[PDB]
Amino acid sequence: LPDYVDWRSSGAVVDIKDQGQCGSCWAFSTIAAVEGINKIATGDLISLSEQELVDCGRTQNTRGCDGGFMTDGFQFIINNGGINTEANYPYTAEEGQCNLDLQQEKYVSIDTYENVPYNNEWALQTAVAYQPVSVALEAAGYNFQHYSSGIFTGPCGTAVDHAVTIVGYGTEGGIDYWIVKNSWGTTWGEEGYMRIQRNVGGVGQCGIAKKASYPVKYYN
Repeated sequence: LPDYVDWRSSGAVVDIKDQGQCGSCWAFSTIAAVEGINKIATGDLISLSEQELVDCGRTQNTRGCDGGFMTDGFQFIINNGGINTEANYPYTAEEGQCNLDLQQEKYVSIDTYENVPYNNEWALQTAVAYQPVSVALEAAGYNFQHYSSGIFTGPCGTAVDHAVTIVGYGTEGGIDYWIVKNSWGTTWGEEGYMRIQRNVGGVGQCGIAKKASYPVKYYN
């Protein structure tokens, strides 16, 4: 595999967003992954609708601002036959009624989605070498929350309480890292991103390798 991957450098990453006062992180992670594979397969970067997932992708497990699962995000897009744009169905950071007309406007679609084999950074690296990957990690700790620069090495737990998107990886000073796109806006971390330690084994740093998945498009 390549020694360095950065999906931002090839225009497969939309500018950093902010989920605000809403636990919709699962939706931002879904969308950032979908945005990435669309660019990769079609050559066009389109910013897509998190609100649509919040409002229209409710399941038994996925509940708008009260948390959810990227797998439910991908399923909704598959089942719906696509997703509308950010501009057409803008983000409000509150759970609203599903706008059926906007739900019927489909600008980007995916064919399927896949789970990365759990607790396998090598398999995660393989997936990331090909596209951005949706992951969940433990982001509630003081240090994760106040991260502003460098490579994050903890401390953190391993409960997957917050979804983000891996948009790359590399090495600096002999330390391997993942590049993580967060949805806490540009004032957190390295203008919204975090470099977090890679190749630590097991569940990955802050449990990053526990619940990884990515959307699939058959044709390039």
